[PDB]
Amino acid sequence: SGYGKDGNIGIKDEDPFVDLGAKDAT
Amino acid sequence: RLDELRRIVSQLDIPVRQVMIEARIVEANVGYDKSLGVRWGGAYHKGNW
Repeated sequence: SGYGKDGNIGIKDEDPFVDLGAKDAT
Repeated sequence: RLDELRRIVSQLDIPVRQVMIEARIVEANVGYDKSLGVRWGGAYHKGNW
């Protein structure tokens, strides 16, 4: 996982066009 | 003594002095605010800033 704008795609692999869009809104 | 007092009395018999004071307040405020939000969102390739 990143930190400055934390990201760890496995955790939300537990959860692409919709999830990443919002996740990556930043 | 009576005459001296009379002369001073003449000096004293003076009207209270009024003055009209006009102090004016001038306030001018000029304001410019600009904010720009620049937005690129595509979810097909998951690219969105």
